[PDB]
Amino acid sequence: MPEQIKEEVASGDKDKMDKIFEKIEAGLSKLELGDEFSTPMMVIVDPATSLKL
Amino acid sequence: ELIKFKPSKYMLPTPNEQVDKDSTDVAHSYIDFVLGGLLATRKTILQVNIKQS
Amino acid sequence: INNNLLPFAQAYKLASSEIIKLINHFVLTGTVSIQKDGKNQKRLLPNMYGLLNMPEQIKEEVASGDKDKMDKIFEKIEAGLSKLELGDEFSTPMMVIVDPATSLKLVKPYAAASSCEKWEDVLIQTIKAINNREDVYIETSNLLKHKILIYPLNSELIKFKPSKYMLPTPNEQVDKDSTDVAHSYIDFVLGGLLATRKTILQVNIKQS
Amino acid sequence: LFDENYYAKAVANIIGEVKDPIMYKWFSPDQIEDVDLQMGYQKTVKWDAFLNANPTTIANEVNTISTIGFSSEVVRLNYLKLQYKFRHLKQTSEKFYTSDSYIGDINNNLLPFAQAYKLASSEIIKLINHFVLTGTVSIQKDGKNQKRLLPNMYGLLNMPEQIKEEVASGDKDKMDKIFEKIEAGLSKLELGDEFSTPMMVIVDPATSLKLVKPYAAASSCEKWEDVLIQTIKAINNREDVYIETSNLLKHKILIYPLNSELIKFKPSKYMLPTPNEQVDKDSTDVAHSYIDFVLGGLLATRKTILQVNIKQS
Amino acid sequence: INNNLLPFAQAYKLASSEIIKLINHFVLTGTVSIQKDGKNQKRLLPNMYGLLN
Amino acid sequence: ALMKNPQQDSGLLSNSIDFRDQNLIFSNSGGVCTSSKDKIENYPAKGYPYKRGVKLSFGDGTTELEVEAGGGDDLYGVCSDIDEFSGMATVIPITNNFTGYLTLKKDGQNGVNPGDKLNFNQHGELEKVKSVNAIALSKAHKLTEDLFIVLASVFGNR
Amino acid sequence: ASLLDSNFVPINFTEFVQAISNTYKQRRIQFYENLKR
Amino acid sequence: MKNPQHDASLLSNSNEFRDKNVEFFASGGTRTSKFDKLENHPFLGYPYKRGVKRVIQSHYEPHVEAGGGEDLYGICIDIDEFSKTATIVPITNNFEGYLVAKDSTVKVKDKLIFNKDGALEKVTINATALTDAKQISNEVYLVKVAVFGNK
Amino acid sequence: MKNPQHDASLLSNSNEFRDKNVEFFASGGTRTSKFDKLENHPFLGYPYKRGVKRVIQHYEPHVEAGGGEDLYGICIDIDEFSKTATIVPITNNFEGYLVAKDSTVKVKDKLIFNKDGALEKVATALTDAKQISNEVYLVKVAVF
Repeated sequence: MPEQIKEEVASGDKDKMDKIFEKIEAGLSKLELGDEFSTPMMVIVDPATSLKL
Repeated sequence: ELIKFKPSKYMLPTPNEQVDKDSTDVAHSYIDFVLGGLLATRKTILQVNIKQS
Repeated sequence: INNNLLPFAQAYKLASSEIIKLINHFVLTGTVSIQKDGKNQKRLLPNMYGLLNMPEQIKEEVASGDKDKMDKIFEKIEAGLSKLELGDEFSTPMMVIVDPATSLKLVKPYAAASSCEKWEDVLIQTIKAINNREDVYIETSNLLKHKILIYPLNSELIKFKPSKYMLPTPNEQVDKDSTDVAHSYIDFVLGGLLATRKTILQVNIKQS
Repeated sequence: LFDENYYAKAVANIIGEVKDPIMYKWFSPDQIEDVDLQMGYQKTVKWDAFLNANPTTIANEVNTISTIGFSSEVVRLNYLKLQYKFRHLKQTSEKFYTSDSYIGDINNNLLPFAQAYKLASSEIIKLINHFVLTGTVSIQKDGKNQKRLLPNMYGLLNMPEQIKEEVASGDKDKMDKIFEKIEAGLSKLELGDEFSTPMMVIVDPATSLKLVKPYAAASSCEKWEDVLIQTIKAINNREDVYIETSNLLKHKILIYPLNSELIKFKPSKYMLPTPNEQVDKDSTDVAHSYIDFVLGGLLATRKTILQVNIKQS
Repeated sequence: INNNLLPFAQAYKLASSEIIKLINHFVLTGTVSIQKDGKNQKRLLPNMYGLLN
Repeated sequence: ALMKNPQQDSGLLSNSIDFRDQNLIFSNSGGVCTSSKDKIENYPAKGYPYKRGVKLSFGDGTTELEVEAGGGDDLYGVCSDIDEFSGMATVIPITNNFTGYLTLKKDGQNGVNPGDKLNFNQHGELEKVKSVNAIALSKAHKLTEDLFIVLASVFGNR
Repeated sequence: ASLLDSNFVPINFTEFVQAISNTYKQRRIQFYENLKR
Repeated sequence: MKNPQHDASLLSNSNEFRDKNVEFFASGGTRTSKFDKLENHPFLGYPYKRGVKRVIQSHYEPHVEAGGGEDLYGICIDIDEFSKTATIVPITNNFEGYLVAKDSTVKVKDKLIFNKDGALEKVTINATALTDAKQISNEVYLVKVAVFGNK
Repeated sequence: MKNPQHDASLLSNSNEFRDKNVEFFASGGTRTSKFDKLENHPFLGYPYKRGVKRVIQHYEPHVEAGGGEDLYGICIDIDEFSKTATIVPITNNFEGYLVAKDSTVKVKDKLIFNKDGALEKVATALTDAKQISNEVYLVKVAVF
């Protein structure tokens, strides 16, 4: 989907969960939910990310 | 209000009336399906991609 | 509209109308073609003729220099009528078919110019002279072109025995596929005009 | 509303004095229908069929049959909105200009609102009639400096795909040649199954004068007009033929049937002049008013109008 | 749509929403501007301050 | 580009959550700061003179005059809006001052800064400097790879 | 709703314009009725 | 005069709606806007449908008279003989209408300048001719122009 | 586009039944059989009534106007909304009106598809090339 928030974790930081979380936090801050912020959220992750979590 | 899915009522697979029949025992059948129908507001999706280089 | 697709009913109606027009053209002219030039005609079997190409009839030609001389046209018509041979069935109504230009020329006053009489009246009187004061009918057809056709409406001289399936008839075969487009077929039968020799007079006006 | 708007009351009182347009005489009552659209377009869809090739003879094994093709044509009629502005005297200032014989200023050409609106509406109706007749909008006798209109906006004289005949300059005074050209056009006319309908012929004063000469020694009783009427009857199946003379036409003859199936006028319901609510006011005795009107909406079938032009070179 | 013309009610509602957004921004920050960079500020009168300035 | 409104449609819904930097679209017709006492004319349109300087163009004489993109010693006005259905161009005469976003020539657009004098070229595009008083009030904004717009104020002839 | 009816009292300019259009249509109908070709 | 008042004995046939606007009595402009500036000024001579210059000197207020060039001030579009006044559109306001031309040499697409007599003559530039010069009467030529200022 | 009659100014007269098929909107073929192979392919450009060639680039290969050795088939119909084209493979015969390079093409003339997919004289021209638009010529050709 175009015009959405896209973040990229560097190749050398693929094993750094702290760096991944920093990128996720930056994207979350860049999110704009407007007045409809009070709503449930859904996150979909790959098996590798689930293992790292 | 932010993300909506308005799919066709025929999106899921549906058999077709046309069936190919010959003098042999092999027949052919057709299945139709519809694609498309996702709407989302701008800057409401966070996509974090981890480079594997 | 974008794909030029119609329901079966409307498509069949339009196709039937077109086929009926083609059938009428074939009946009148003795030829089958879709070109205004009259070329690329479909090759037909022998003993298949129309009112304009029937053999052993009377053919008269008006010269190009006399294309606008109704006196010369009527002289040729009278010569053809004299050459007509109706035998013992002369006492019968007659039918004439003309093009719109010929009709417009006919509705002119008879000629210094005269009054209380027209070229159509003169033609009717001349035809009555040979048909024994019987009815004379006049029709206008755009299919003709500088042609005048005269023939009696007698079943003992000219007879139309067409097939009972001459008019368009749908076919049981309907082509179907996995898409939304289907196909249908329409059949029609041509042929069946009989005429005795030297009973149809056709006069052609030359242009070149 | 009339208590607060004097101009609306004056328009309502004076609207009855405006004469009917002369274009009504050129169409049958069933040939005119109003459409509710101030500015825009209307779309009509027609279906057609054709034969691609010669028919296929059914003999032996055959499955490659000639096809019949179909087509869909869309006709779009454009409707345009135009406006005029005119000056008049203020309502409260009339008493200072009410002369014994008239009301207004002769020296400055200032008129009361009612008279000014009546004259402006008459002029606009004349312009609308000219546009309906000729297909062009212009204020010059030369016909140049025409207003650039939208496509698919045509009149009875400039409608494309119609029969056009030309009479040479050397034969401009030869009624026989003119009638020969008319005969050629009538023969080329294609009315189809709608032939049983009245016909309308519009001529200029020159043709009207020429039509009364005896037909040609010339015929003692019948005239060229009678011969033309008989010729048109031959093609319309002996129906009524109405002959009209218009000063707008010049060396041109227009023949067309009065059938709604072949030719139809679908003008906007606001085509005729209509006052605007906005009135320009100032500290002086002069005010300004606006009149709106709508143009467009003539539909016709191909090869149903005969236009004969007699060149005056 | 082709000329971006709206009914008076909808136009007034949208304009009022934009003006209220600007008023909230001014109340919070002490400055009036229509740029994300914060430049091209409108000069205001003395003794006119926000919570941030 | 060749249309005031985006010719293609969109697959997304506008957020409509911020109020800053939302007037940069090409469809922003008219002036940013307009007076009710402004004289506005309309003319037949030849080409797409939208957001450009317009000059009078005539024909053989059969049709009325029209306006086409241009400038220099033949400049007549500035086009601010276009009705496509009627093919009409809204013109503000050069005798009436205008302030708004106008097309800038894609040649040295980076050098254009507030306070830089501008003039209309032969194609109706503003270019950095003759006979017309125009002053840039902002910097060039890129809408397409060849489309740049600049806020300018034109206040008559020199 | 036409200007021919004296009892018709318009309320606003939209009603006035509608009455004018109805009056024009009725005038055309009356002219066609009165016309004798 | 703008409106020569003369009594007649028979009515003049006036039914054609074309070629009826090009006349000396037609004041104002072909196209006019509500936001056009008009100024009333005392005049000397008859500067009607001509370029007017402001002449400043018992001392009296400045008046306007036929003229042009570097002294050009406006265009006279209407005149009131009783009050001896003239309505003037200033040079800063664009005007479209029929004005007095020096001769018939003016044609379409011609750039025109107001001469010392307030008449438009072929080539600073002041107007662009829209139509050809038309002789209303005797040596009076009227040409449709669209005034835009001074170059 | 495919149907140039949508931008029409007046209704057409349907009384005549001759000289009515040679038009740009007459899709398909003059003679068609049930056992005919038709393939739908994404297209780029305007390959309507023109010879098409496959171009392989990541997306699937796309058909575009062309001829010569690259000639893959002939496009007989186009769906604009889906941006798809119906193509008869070159291994199947086809009879219909196709775009010609110019009006020099005459009857009994063998033709070759050019770079633009138009037929030009050295696949037999059955009829003469007839002008439709200012730069559009259609010719009935039996391709085999």
